[PDB]
Amino acid sequence: QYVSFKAPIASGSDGVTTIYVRYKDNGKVTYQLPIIVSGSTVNSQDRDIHIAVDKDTLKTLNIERFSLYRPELWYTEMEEDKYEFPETVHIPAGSCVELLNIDFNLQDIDMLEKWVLPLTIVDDGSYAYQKNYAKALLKVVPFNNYSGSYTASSMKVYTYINGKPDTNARTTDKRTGYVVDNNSIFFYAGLINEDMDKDMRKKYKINVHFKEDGTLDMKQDDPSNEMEFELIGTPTYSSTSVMDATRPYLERRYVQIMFEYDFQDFTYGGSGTEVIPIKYRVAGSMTLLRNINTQIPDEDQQIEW
Amino acid sequence: QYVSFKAPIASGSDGVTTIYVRYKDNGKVTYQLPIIVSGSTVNSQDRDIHIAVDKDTLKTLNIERFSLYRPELWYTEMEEDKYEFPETVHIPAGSCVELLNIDFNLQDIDMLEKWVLPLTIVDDGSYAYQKNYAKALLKVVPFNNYSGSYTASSMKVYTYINGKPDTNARTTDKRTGYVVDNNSIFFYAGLINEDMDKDMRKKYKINVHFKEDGTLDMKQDDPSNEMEFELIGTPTYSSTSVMDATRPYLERRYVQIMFEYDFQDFTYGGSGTEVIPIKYRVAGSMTLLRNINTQIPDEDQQIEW
Repeated sequence: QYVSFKAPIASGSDGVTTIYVRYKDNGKVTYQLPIIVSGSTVNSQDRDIHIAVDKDTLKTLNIERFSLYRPELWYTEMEEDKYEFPETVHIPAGSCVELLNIDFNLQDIDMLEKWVLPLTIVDDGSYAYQKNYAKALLKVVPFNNYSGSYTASSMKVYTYINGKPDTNARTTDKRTGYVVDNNSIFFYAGLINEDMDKDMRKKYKINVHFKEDGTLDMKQDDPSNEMEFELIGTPTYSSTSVMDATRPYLERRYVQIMFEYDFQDFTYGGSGTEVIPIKYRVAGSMTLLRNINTQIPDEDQQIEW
Repeated sequence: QYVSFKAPIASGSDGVTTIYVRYKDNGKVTYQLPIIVSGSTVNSQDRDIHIAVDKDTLKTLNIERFSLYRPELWYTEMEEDKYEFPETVHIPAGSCVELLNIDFNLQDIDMLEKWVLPLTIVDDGSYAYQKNYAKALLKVVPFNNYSGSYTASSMKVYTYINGKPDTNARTTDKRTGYVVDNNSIFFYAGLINEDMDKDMRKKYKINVHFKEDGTLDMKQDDPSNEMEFELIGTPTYSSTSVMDATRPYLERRYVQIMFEYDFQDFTYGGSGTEVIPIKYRVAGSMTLLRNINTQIPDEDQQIEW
């Protein structure tokens, strides 16, 4: 008999399982990860299963998938102050499933990092035991009603040429809005590469807060505003929902944000080099879609990621 | 635009939607029924939707499906003391889904009846309105960890012939265990028809209580014990769970009950006729299966009915 974890979905291309947790009140939220005892026979042993954080597996993955020369793409071990779970789970004889309640404290989580909580089963509760251990690499993705991958086809980015925005504009197909708290997220300015050197990419964060009246606050995260961020006008948002025609139960929820700002990219030359800043005017809208199975009433479970 | 209810599953053969609600603490439980605004366009109206219990639709169904001459098969309108829900639900412009919180008080519910809560939308919140109204016929089926359809192929029923049980035994493929409370259910004795005249069928109820130590209490419900129920030995039960081989996430939970008793059928001649009772010895076991999707952590949502 083999004891293992069962996340809601299969692990991705490299071995990481993405889990979605809602940022709620002061950001404390619980995630329940099933521990399963698989076998042809009925589990006939009382099993005290031991779980431990596995520093090493994560490092190995990073090297294998991204190499030593691309640390900017590496996963980062979740901080000890951000989670708790019991070291031992008890599965009585006659049972074969029990839940590992992982309790997260997401307050002030910095989603610049791709956080991963690596869990390994260091003892499956069976007699003797000393071969090959069950693992779970949880990529924890907090979310609120305003986070995820925004379609960005209507966002235009103009280069300042001779002190005025050029007539030609660049665009990309999507931008990621990361959670800050229950009703705030952040994006990286303009078309800044979301996988760029971390020390520099953090400098281009734009915090966005959704207000009750349908207006956004948008402000650079960097207190010294090195990117010279400058909001133009008053940014706006709208939330709308319709049912799909084909899947009558499917609710499609749209959050569209409208904005216009200036900023400068001053890190395009690489780390530790001072370069002439390239100023950009960013203008248009982005829209986030959220697909919901109405047949399910629970607000978290109903989302189809 | 059309406003309607969306239960988790489609309605059955006749127009009734079965919903499963867990009997919990003192039996108070909430069921959330989605109200959906379907359309090609975005809902542009603030809508105050009115819901009302619909006595007439239910009566019509009973006649259509079972006829006036088979009232024993009729659905029965749920009692007003057993449920509450708000008469009005508000769906703001820009939204298209909102939940009708139906709050049930299941304490002392008598599951001899096939309870149905008939809901109709008497006003969809749109302008004017006076044609053809949205309806929902909820067959409310309480459940605990021990209720449902037990496989009964190992339950033998012997007829007393000349004061001793015969060597030949009769069997059926299944028997229904109905909820009484969080850890008690009832069955109808032996092979008594579960769709028989109600006034008589109630007399054959056997209450079954699951104790912490793996023994059952089994006692006739009828205080005067007209069926002359008599427990033989001490009935037992066992609960077991394994994972399916084909669907690795599927947990199969079995509750097997073992028992032996005597009783008499004294109503086989029809209503208001006194007949010679036919005594039966019932002996063997029944087993209830409960299929669980482990990938889902919520105890109610995870069941596959």
